[PDB]
Amino acid sequence: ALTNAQILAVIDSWEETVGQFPVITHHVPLGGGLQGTLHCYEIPLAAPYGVGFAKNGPTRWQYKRTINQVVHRWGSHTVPFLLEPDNINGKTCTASHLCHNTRCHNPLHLCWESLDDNKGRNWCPGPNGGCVHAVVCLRQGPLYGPGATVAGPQQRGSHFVV
Amino acid sequence: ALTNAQILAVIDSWEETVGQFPVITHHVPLGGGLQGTLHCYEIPLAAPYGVGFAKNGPTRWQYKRTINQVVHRWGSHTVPFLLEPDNINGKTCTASHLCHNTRCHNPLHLCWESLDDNKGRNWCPGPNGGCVHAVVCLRQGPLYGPGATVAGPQQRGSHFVV
DNA sequence: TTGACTCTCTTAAGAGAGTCA
DNA sequence: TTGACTCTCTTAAGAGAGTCA
Ligand SMILES: [Mg+2]
Ligand SMILES: [Mg+2]
Ligand SMILES: [Zn+2]
Ligand SMILES: [Zn+2]
Ligand SMILES: [Zn+2]
Ligand SMILES: [Zn+2]
Repeated sequence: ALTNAQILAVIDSWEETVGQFPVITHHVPLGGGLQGTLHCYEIPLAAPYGVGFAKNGPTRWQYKRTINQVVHRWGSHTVPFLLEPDNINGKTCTASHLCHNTRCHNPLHLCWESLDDNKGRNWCPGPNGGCVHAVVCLRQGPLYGPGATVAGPQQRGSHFVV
Repeated sequence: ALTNAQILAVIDSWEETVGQFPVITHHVPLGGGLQGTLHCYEIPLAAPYGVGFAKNGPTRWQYKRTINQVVHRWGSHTVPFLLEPDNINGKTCTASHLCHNTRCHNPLHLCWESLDDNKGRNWCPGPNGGCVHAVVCLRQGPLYGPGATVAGPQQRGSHFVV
């Protein structure tokens, strides 16, 4: 809600609840042929999810609190960043999963960045494979690799140059 | 259904027409601090675009030919790939700009791959910066770099470990 | 047969808000 | 007040199809 104290209280209540979510160990590629371990705090698959939480989509949740007798509601991963600018360079800031695990609500696995930066981590080589993200990746992106291109650039005639 | 010969004739007429689009020389990052040059064949900003071409969206076009009294229409960048499989690993194939220049219709700047592979090229370090795409990038992706993350992973209490 | 417009849809990373009990 | 559902929207890489003369 409006006050800084109220916002800090929301963040603190969210942290306490998410901190009681099951902790699931995930072994992940780091790049460079190395492996690491992440501890994700995973929201349950079905209700009940935890105090203040409700599912608005297959992998979307919201956090809700009643403050000045009115309901305030946020996307469930946005709560750690309520005191941060909500835009950057005119682009909306989004909660971005460094662990590439939507159910995870561990704030140590989240950052706050443009949707383009967010998406791009899917292809990052990872913290031991050449990640250049200033806020470093925790793992190699799940889509990193050679791809599966069906056909490359080609022409039948002689009209084009690269 | 169109025969192989008919499809080849469509590809040939498309190439003939695109080969008359204005050819624009662009200097581009290749990765590794090297610069290179790409020659894009750019569809005009407004009508007329060229024989067979029409705009269906701000940066979307279609190619249309009438064969034996039947109107056939294709996405304007899909025509080079009409003799290729239209799916791979259960995913639809998409025309993918290696030059990242949507108006360009140079078939030497296009490949045919899943939408995920297509998107991921936006963040690739480039052919001289570590590209691992099996069908190699022509340039560093426009969104490659450290990013502009507003806030990194953080907690107020001690409920979490990474 | 052709040009120049019109409309909505797909995907996978993300969102806001309303209806009930 | 809190929980458990419902709906549609945003973005930027991509699509299909209709109307009229
Ligand atoms: Mg993400
Ligand atoms: Mg592309
Ligand atoms: Zn996690
Ligand atoms: Zn990274
Ligand atoms: Zn081009
Ligand atoms: Zn590449």
